[PDB]
Amino acid sequence: SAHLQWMVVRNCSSFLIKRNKQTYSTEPNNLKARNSFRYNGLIHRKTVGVEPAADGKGVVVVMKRRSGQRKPATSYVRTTINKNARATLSSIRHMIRKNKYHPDLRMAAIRRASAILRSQKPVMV
Amino acid sequence: NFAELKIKRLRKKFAQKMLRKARRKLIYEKAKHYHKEYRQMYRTEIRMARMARKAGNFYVPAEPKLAFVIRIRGINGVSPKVRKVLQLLRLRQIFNGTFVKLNKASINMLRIVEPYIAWGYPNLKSVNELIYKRGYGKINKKRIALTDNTLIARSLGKYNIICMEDLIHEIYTVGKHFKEANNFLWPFKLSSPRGGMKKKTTHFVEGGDAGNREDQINRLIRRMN
Amino acid sequence: AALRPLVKPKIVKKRTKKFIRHQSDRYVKIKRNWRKPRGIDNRVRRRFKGQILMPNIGYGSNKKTKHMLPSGFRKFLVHNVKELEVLLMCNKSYCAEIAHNVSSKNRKAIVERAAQLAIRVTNPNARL
Amino acid sequence: GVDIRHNKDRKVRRKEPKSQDIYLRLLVKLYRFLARRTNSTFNQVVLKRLFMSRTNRPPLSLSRMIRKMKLPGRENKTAVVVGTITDDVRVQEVPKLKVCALRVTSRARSRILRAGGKILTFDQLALDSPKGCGTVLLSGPRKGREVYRHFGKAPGTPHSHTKPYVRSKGRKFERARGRRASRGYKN
Amino acid sequence: APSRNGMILKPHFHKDWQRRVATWFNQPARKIRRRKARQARARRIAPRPAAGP
Amino acid sequence: PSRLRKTRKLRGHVSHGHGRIGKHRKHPGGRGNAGGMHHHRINFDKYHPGYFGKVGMRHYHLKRNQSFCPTVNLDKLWTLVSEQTRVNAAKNKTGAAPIIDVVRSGYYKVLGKGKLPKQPVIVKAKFFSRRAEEKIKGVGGACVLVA
Amino acid sequence: ACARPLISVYSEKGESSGKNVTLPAVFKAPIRPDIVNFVHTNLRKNNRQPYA
RNA sequence: GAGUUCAAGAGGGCGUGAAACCGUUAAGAGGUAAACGGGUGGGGUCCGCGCAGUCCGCCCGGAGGAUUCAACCCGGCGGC
RNA sequence: GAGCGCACGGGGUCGGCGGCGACGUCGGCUACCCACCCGACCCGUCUUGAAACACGGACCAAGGAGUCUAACACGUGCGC
RNA sequence: UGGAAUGGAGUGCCUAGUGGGCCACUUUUGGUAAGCAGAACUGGCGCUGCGGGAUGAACCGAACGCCGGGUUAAGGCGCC
RNA sequence: GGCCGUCGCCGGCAGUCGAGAGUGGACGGGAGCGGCGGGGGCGGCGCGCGCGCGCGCCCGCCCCCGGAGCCCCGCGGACGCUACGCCGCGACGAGUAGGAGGGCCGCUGCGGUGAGCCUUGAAGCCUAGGGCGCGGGCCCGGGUGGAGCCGCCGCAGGUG
Repeated sequence: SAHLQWMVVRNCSSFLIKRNKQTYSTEPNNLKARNSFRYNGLIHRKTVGVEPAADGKGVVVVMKRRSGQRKPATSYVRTTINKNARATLSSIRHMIRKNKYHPDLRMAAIRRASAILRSQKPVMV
Repeated sequence: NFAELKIKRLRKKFAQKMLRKARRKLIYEKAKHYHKEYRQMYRTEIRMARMARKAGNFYVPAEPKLAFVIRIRGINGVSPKVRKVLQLLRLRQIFNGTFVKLNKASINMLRIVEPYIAWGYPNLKSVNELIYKRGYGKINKKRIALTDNTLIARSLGKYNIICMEDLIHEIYTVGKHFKEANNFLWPFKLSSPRGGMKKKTTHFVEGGDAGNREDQINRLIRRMN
Repeated sequence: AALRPLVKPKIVKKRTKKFIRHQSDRYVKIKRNWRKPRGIDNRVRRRFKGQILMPNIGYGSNKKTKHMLPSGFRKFLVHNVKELEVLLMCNKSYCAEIAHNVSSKNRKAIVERAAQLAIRVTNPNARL
Repeated sequence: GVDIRHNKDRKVRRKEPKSQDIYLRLLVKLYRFLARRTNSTFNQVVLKRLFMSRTNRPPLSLSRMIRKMKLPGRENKTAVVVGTITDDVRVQEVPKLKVCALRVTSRARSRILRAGGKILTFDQLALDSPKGCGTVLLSGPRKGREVYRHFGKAPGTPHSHTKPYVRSKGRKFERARGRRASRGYKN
Repeated sequence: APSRNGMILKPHFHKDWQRRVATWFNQPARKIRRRKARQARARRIAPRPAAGP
Repeated sequence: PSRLRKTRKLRGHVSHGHGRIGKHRKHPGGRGNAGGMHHHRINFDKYHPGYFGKVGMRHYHLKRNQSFCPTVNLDKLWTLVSEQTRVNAAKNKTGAAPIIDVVRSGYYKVLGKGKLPKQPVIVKAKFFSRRAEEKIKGVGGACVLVA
Repeated sequence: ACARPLISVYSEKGESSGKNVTLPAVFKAPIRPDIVNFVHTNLRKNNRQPYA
């Protein structure tokens, strides 16, 4: 019913903020903000998200478990990736595609993980 | 599966190149055939003239089968009967024009709005020029610029008309399928005539620009492109 | 935090030199704000030559240049730090202009983050 | 400029009219993707019937459907009603229907399923018959509302047979003059 | 323009309606008082049926 | 909801309905049904054809209770009974015929309309009708009065 | 929908108890916000006190 | 002047203190009443700079470095 | 029996082209504040006819009304 | 499907404003005539700006989104 | 010719070839040195690179989506698909009285909702300051002030 629970929340004030003629969404597992119903993590059955690691260095990738019903305590599987920048992309690029796991977000996830790893050093430009 | 489908790509592409080269010969030989016909249809007018003169008889030429009608008066103050006549010639904007077949049904129509149109007989140069520069076709009620032979063919293929050259012939020597080849052409939009008109509100016989100007409309089509 | 923005088009405006409403002769009782004159003898409603201009939808701007700041970005009114991270992906065409109510204690907190994320802020430190 | 008239430039049946609630919105989101990409017309007709107003999808009686699925050469086909399907206590005989409709009334659902027939919804149909093959299409009586006994030639003109608005039916409201020739006036 | 039911309606006194009442907000606070009458009457006459004779 | 009314979109217009050539005043042309016989005649003669006059034979203390006589057609004459009843043709000790009260269901007259399934019946009701008595007989059942 | 899953009951200290209960049929009914909105903004108007 | 006060740009009809209107200072100007629709001159103004703008962005060669645990695989272990 | 190309007077522009001025000066469509030169009758309403020698109007602030509410009834649309 | 030319037609509801009009080519009644009163046809003005008639409801040209380039109608080209 | 908007194409998109691109898995024999013996007809549509992108019998792999390589992806992302979204074609745009649609125009209160903002300074008020929108208006900087205030979803009205 992924579509159905999107028809309910497509505009109902949950996480959306609408200002200056731009629409944004603030969820966990949303690899952008501007778009919707392709990057929500609350909605779909298999959602991948890339967020900065807690320890301050590196990045964290979170996949959603498919097996097991909606038990939010153990729905999401987390992992830590602390490599050089290039191998970090290969890890994330490998996981999304070679698992065939929701490959809509292969390209969006890579760019998300780059900027997360970019800001974890002195600014480059 | 790869190899058998591999042949599929080449047969289709080759049949495409196959079919294209066949077309280009066809469109070619047409205009060659026509250019022979336009020439002969010319010297068969010179012929009949000269052969009469030697014997002292007069050769009366043909009443012409075409007439290009250009509107010279805008919307304002248009009479009821007039605004219906020149909306059947699909003239709905000042300085627009269409080719009109000539016959007793239409002559009286062009008598009703005689103070509102300047019309004569287009020479081959004009029908050549009016269709090559201002030729927009009415495809799906959405006028589009005739820059290819597919557009003419895909909407006139059932009458033999398949090319830009043919669309000029049928209009010129009104054929068995003149109505559609004259309807496929969205009415022309012709600029204001450089050099003036010396008056808009009077018939051409009194030295102005309106009404029958049998052979001088070739001039007024030169100045509007 | 100024990057080269993504694409830098020619921001050409038909007009935005303000439309003032008819009859601000000496009247302070009439504001500069616009209200279409709905009179019957009115010289402006009637579109006379040499009166004020009267807005019509022909003054619009490009669909792909409308709301573009002169520097090349587009605005977004940001209240706290966690309303920035939305711009962490659309950061090459969106600038986070900070609001008027934030104290100067945590405006340095917001501006500090914008440097990290390379998010352009049109309103860097104004208070001290 | 041109001298056309603009009355009819705008069209009241647009590229797309309305729809209301999420379940219906999903249906239209489906039967639009089936209408524009298939080359059929049953999908287009169903599409342009999911937009209509509740006043233009009147209920289809169970009796009416039987008498249209009884006709020769019409057995083995799945009836398709875009509106709703009421029960009808005036049918004492057993049907054997196979129906697909939006809303089927509790009593009508109790009867159709009872007889051995099968009942379908507009998302089971798209899987079973996408191009729209094998379906008898129907519609409830569109001019069956009570109000249509009011529209027409205005009452009180020579041959008008139209029901006039009135507070009630009775002795004194109806026939005073204009309804009986003993009173100087009858049309 | 009149093309409808040829009706005529009663609020037609040129002295007020308002001299005559127009409110009904008691009945949620009235239904509670009455229920207190029954619930005190029932306990008063102890064993005999509470639904009268 | 005053934010949906059209007066909210009618600010700035010098009259916002009711025009200005004749500013429609407090009440032009009588209050209520005024006229209607000599200057609203045209409206009253083609939207209420009979309005002025009477048809006689008054009844003075009409007690509408004594004229209570609701009617039930034959089409929905098997609706008054349950389903274990009608189904039984030769089953569950439903023999030649069942019995249908109508005075019980609330109706008195039995009006004839529509086909009646071929089962013998005993329709009991305070009144009847000529067709409604013919059709019941034609099925095989009998018409029985009660009061 | 159909085929109601098995819900697992939790104790007074977390640590899911053994006993389970089948998910009741209500949780599968149509959602349709335009009802839970129109049935709401009426039943929120029934506690108004008068003001005049 | 001094002083109380966080404040008297809270002073005993004193929270905030706009517009009509007036004084004064600064700037610009002046014979077709003032006022209104296009460019130049000026600005007690401000705004962003700017002795260069080697602007960034990926991928290849280069000569220096440096970590090598490090790349590669292989084995162990866990999660999907 | 097979690639190279001019691509093209070709399904809408590109330079595998250059130069200046930059710490006593650059840029501000946007949009300003004043001033100069080019075009322009005072608003609301009744009216066939408004700038009218037709009436209301000194200027500013707040308040300010074709409806609001109840009852009818009609049609339209939404959900049972 | 059967004279020429044009683009889709048919149909149901609910309906606010109007019911003070005026001008011109022609046709035309009363009048001496009227910038007068009264009629038919068409087009205008009211509801409508723009180029021209120096000025102006209604004449001639022409019908309005914001602009650049080109050419025009009616008017004109001593100087303004 | 550029740009805005309205309207039309019963428009296109679940990642598009169609400005005419004429589809499949096998079987049995003969087998095809390329395709289905429609052209001076000169009339809608039947030749020059076919049998290389990368790959085979006296190896196999239709090539684990270590890519069918797509010069468009049918399991499969463009800036791209908030379908109430995105995109492509054309025609057109004046208007009082009057009607309708859209307002991320504006005011006041209420149920939700921003782990919203606020004495390290709210509401307001001023402003030769920086800007967005055609416009209703909005946002930011500077000054004064001294305690409350705003955005999003719906709701109501003594709302300009």
